[PDB]
Amino acid sequence: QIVSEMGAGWNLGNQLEAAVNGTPNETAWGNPTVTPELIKKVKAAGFKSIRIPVSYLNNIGSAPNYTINAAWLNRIQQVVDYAYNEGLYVIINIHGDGYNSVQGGWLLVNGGNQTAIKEKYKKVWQQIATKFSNYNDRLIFESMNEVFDGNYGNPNSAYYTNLNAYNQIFVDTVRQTGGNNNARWLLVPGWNTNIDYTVGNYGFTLPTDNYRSSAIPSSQKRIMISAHYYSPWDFAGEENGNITQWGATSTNPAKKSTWGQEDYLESQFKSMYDKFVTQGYPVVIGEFGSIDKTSYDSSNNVYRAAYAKAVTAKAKKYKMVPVYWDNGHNGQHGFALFNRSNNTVTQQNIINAIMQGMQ
Ligand SMILES: OC[C@H]1O[C@@H](O[C@H]2[C@@H](OC[C@H]3O[C@@H](O[C@H]4[C@H](O)[C@@H](O)[C@H](O)O[C@@H]4CO)[C@H](O)[C@@H](O)[C@@H]3O[C@@H]3O[C@H](CO[C@H]4OC[C@@H](O)[C@H](O)[C@H]4O)[C@@H](O[C@@H]4O[C@H](CO)[C@@H](O)[C@H](O)[C@H]4O)[C@H](O)[C@H]3O)OC[C@@H](O)[C@@H]2O)[C@H](O)[C@@H](O)[C@H]1O
Repeated sequence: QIVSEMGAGWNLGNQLEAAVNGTPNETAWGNPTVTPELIKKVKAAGFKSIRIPVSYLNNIGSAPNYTINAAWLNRIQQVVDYAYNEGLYVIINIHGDGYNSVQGGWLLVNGGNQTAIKEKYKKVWQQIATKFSNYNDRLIFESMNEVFDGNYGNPNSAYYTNLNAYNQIFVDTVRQTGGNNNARWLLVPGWNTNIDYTVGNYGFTLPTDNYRSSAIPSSQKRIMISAHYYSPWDFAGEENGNITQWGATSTNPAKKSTWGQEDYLESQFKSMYDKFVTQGYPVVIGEFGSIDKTSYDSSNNVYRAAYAKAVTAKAKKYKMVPVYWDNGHNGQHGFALFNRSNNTVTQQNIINAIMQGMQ
């Protein structure tokens, strides 16, 4: 399967998506410039795929051409090479651009100018796809990252239609730049990469792949579905010491998460299997992880490893690819498993839990 070959994934987080004042800058969010030795270390840890968040933002020139700074494409291509030349699977996306909350963000489903958004998106993907056209199947394009209106409840149907439109433009645009783009795996999310809003009857539609092999048609899918998983937020993302433990081995009610335990995890990943995996769409859990709370509770890393084990093992069970969110921050509320400055492992137990989960 594509899924077994991809094994477990690691995110090169807070690098090529990092941006200040709208301008992408891989050193702007506390990490050093990426070097090939980092990617060699991650591979050595057991990871077989790397996900590479990339932001474009002000590196995109004006209309009507929306030309991407040559030096930026050349940088992205160097970083992708670090992974690709190591025999890994590599995912590149459009990351910061899709966020209302990121300065310079423009790929907004709540935008009034959709015809303008879609034209910029098409032209941007055209250039990225042209740049990467000779790379093989180990290079995956991910259409966008977490795309929504900034609101956490029920998705607006008209807005979901916009998101669906971007997925479709992405697919057809990439296919039309031709081999190896005509054949390569393309990864697409639903609403806010949220499982419930992606599997439920909220508006998600699968993109057609009509421009692929148009003269010798179809019909085997070269599309994957994205979702991210950080539930329960109280344990995995809330930046305070209220909730520091998780799962069946925790027996401390004052500190244990109040939802999203093992039962919930099962039913969530079960729904992605039922809706997509069984239909021939691989599924990539493109981000998962829990923030460092050892500054509040000296037992927290036990539960960070337990959480990562459970998440990885459940994905393995349902034939989806688990990809760890590492933002390089070793510290309070950090996600890092490596020190990128000294190229050393900082969370061996969590890496161990991932590899155990992948068995
Ligand atoms: O214009 C950018 C804009 O971003 C706004 O927030 C949006 C932005 O969040 C960035 C964060 O992403 C997290 O990963 C997420 C991932 O992208 C998603 O795909 C995933 O699904 O969710 C993930 C989890 O949330 C990532 O983990 C965060 O780390 C990142 O936050 C940024 O962190 C950096 C680095 O800070 C840390 O390391 C260095 C330490 O010094 C620091 O104390 C640590 O916390 C921040 O960079 C720092 O910026 C400060 C102040 O500006 C500078 O002084 C300093 O030089 C620099 O290191 C950065 O500010 C912070 O945002 O994208 C995702 C979207 O959800 C968010 O809404 C912010 O609200 C804006 O202020 C602005 O930064």
